[PDB]
Amino acid sequence: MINAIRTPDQRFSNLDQYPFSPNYLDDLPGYPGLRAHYLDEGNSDAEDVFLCLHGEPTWSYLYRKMIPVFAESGARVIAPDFFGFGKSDKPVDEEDYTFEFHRNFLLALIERLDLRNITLVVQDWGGFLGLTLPMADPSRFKRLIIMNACLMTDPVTQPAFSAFVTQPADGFTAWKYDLVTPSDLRLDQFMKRWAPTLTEAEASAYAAPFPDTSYQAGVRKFPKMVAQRDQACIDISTEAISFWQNDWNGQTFMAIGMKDKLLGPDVMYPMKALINGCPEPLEIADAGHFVQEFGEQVAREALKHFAETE
Repeated sequence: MINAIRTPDQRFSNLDQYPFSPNYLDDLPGYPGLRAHYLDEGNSDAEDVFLCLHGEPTWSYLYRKMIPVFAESGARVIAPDFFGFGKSDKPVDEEDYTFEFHRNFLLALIERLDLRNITLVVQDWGGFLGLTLPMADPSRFKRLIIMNACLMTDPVTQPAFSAFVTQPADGFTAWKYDLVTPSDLRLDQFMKRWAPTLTEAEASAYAAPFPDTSYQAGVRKFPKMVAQRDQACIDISTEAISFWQNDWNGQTFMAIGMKDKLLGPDVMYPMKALINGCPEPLEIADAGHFVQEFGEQVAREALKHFAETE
């Protein structure tokens, strides 16, 4: 229905620090003909599941230093690549990627594998979609590890989650420029600029899925979805506040990447207040937007808090 393409498998031969075996589902409901990739790691029978959600413009490769810490703890880690990202398939047209289209895919993935005992792990778009999951089926979520993210709300009801779109000009205005404007978007240069600590090898891992620009339509639509929020996304995200503030009784863990210009403190302190029971965040001073690149430290501490309150 949705014309889509798939990335040559050879694009991933040389990945650094990605020894994970691939799994695929290609029959989600609503998602015909489309194949999705996801990591399934650790004891595939563990009580606890860490569902790890990626954001713009990355993939599961992102969680790569986190995954094993979670597996070695005795958890099963799921870690899906969205349609248009990593190893999943990619619709060719930006008109096909919407907020529901990626959200429904999430709910579909969750039903299908039947996950329970979830410790939701979000950042970026992964949190924007991922934080609307719980109210869908509350009985299946038990914890949350939230890194630099928030809810796509409409200006009035939460100004902090709209404000960063316009100011600073070297924050979200700059991120969106680097993404939707180049005719020749090199995600290795982009990442090396938004994450100065990456090595040339890592950076190249984030361009692997995209050989040419026709593979990038979903890379392209995401910043624009931050900018232009449709009604469903507003209603849904508005409905999520209420759930995190009044319904949620789960355990949480927050880590802030203080060097972030898009979603640092301005956005994280206000989120910390709407999550019923969210404790004193963990401020990572040398980290940017991609907190997961100071990942092990997060994964470790997140599990250390997790047990000290069980």
